[PDB]
This record gives sequence, C-alpha cells and structure tokens, in this order.
Amino acid sequence: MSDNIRRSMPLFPIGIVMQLTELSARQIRYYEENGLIFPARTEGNRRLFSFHDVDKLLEIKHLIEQGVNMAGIKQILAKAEAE
Amino acid sequence: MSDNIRRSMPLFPIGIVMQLTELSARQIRYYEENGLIFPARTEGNRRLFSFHDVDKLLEIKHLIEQGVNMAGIKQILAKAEAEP
DNA sequence: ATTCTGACA
DNA sequence: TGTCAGTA
Repeated sequence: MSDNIRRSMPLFPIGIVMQLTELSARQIRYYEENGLIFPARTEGNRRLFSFHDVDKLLEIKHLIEQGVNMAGIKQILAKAEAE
Repeated sequence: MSDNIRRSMPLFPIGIVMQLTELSARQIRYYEENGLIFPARTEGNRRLFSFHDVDKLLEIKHLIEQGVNMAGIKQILAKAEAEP
C-alpha cells in the first residue's frame, strides 16, 4: 500500500517528536535501542522519525502512564505488528 | 458446541491447578486480585477452576515469565478478548 | 489433609 | 512473592 510507505517515510526531527510525545530525548533513544522504533538518519546524522514511529512513541507514553513496564511495551507493540 | 459448557465447568481446586500450571497458590490468587481470572466458588468459598480458567492461567504464566507486569497483562488480555 | 484471608523479624 | 497464622 502507498499508505504504509507514507506512514514509513522518515521526516520528523527529534525536536517536535519530544514536544508531542512528551518523552525525553534519552527515553526516545532508549526505545530505539530496544527495537521499538527505527528512525533513519540525515546527512548531519540527526535522527528522522516516521509517522509509525511517532504513533508508536505516543502509544509508549500512554502505556507508561498506565503503569506498563518495558516487558509489557514490547509484547504489546509486537502483537500490534502481528495484527 | 457442547464443549464450552464443559470448559466453563468448575472441576478442580487450587491445589490441582498448581500442578497443571506450575503456578503457586499466591500467584494464582494474586492474578485473581487483579481481575485476570474469575474462578467459581463453592459453599465453603473454595475456588473451583474450570478448563477455561486453567487456559487463561497458562497465558498469564507465559507473559509473567516474559517479564510483563500486571498492568501489561491487563492491557494485553483486554484486547485479546475483544478482537476474536 | 486442603484452602482461605490477611499481613510482614 | 514467600510464608506463617488461625480458621473453616
């Protein structure tokens, strides 16, 4: 689908992503290091997130607020990719 | 489908369940405190688990071993029960 | 013997 | 969660 390719185009910088998700750059990096999201990189090596990335990050923020731990986050996001 | 009635049928007590799921009574009862399971009761308030409860209990064990906490499991089971 | 609820040297 | 307690 042209949709999935659109939802995957990397274009969002860490700056807005932090404002919207309310996550620290540190946390964002952490979820990336755990394979939860996959932000490509520019020429300046700056991170560029995709819509699916930001969408998942908003979900991570939400699960955190509900008390879900890292293990939970992983299971859920994984079972979402399998849906 | 006279199977569901048999699966939702109270047959074994906490002690047998422990043997079928390798879960302690503390754990088994604890998951109940979180609304994860709804075991039927007898006249003596003794829990009688059905086949459905044991299955739903094996699921919890899998996640529990995966490091998922109660909040995580509530979140997971909540969806796995509304989709199918 | 077996399970139950509450509680924490 | 373990576990000891005091029952039912």
